[PDB]
Amino acid sequence: EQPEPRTRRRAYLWCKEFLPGAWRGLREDEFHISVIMLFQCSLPDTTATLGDEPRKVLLRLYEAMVLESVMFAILAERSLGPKLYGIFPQGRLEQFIPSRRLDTEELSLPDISAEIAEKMATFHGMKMPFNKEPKWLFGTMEKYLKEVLRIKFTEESRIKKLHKLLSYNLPLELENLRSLLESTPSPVVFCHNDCQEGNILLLEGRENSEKQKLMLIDFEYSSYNYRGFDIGNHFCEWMYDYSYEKYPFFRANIRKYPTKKQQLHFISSYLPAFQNDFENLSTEEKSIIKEEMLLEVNRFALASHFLWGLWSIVQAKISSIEFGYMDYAQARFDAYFHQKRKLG
Ligand SMILES: [Cl-]
Repeated sequence: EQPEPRTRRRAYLWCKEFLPGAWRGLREDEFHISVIMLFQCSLPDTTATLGDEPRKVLLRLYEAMVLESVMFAILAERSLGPKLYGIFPQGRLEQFIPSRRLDTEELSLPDISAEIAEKMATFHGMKMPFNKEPKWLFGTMEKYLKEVLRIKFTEESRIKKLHKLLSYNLPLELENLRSLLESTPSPVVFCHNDCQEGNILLLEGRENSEKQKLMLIDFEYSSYNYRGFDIGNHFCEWMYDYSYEKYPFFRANIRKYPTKKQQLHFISSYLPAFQNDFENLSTEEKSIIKEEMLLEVNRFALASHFLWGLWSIVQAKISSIEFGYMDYAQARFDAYFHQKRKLG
């Protein structure tokens, strides 16, 4: 798919002035761009590279803007994210990573899950120049609840759906969750906050490799937060498939939440990646750490339900993307109460 000519010529100008070598001398008629909002920009196959410039790039078109840009640049410097080739008011030129997204069902593959754990442990070792107070989680939940209390739907169906969600007394329930998570030690670390299959790239040519085949992307929500949240949110995503092509445009299956065995496999890979010499501790000390972490992560998974449930109600009101947001909200709240119950 070709972009609008206006943006083709803007994209041409950005690539020509921000990228080195063959790009600097490129004529407009030689420029290739296609829509992946995201575009692949590329040199002609018959133009040789002059040095080490990329033959192709990703063009992403868009206080918080400052923070997102600094974060992306730092993760790029550290080789945790795609390289950053250009930044400008309207967007960014990034490294194009040959890859595909993971599907929901691949998250449980033991090699995949072990790698995700390792990649997340590395992310959580990142020092960033951002507020270290973990106020994102309840701050965001409080902010969405405020909106949800005042939503009025006009459509018959949505009015009824909102009434049911509201009948739980969400303000009181949020405070119950706050109290549970307050009594629950979890280190504050730099979190991805959205580690779903959609944001994990499987790297082309590396599919046959045991350990180095993924990259985490999409740092929109990344902030300092309870480590429990990041892992618990990830576990929750085992239950949700968003590639369903008919309404509501997702499928939920509570039965696909990782078993304690699967959770143990994941954290047995997280822990030594986070703590270099974890493997030298007494079996019962590793056991104790693992037991206490699993209780931590499953309590914080309740916050994943609550937060994304609240987020989905707000989106029902304000979004124009086609997705069964009210139904999704109900699925998340259904899982919140189900898991609250099994936990006790
Ligand atoms: Cl174990």
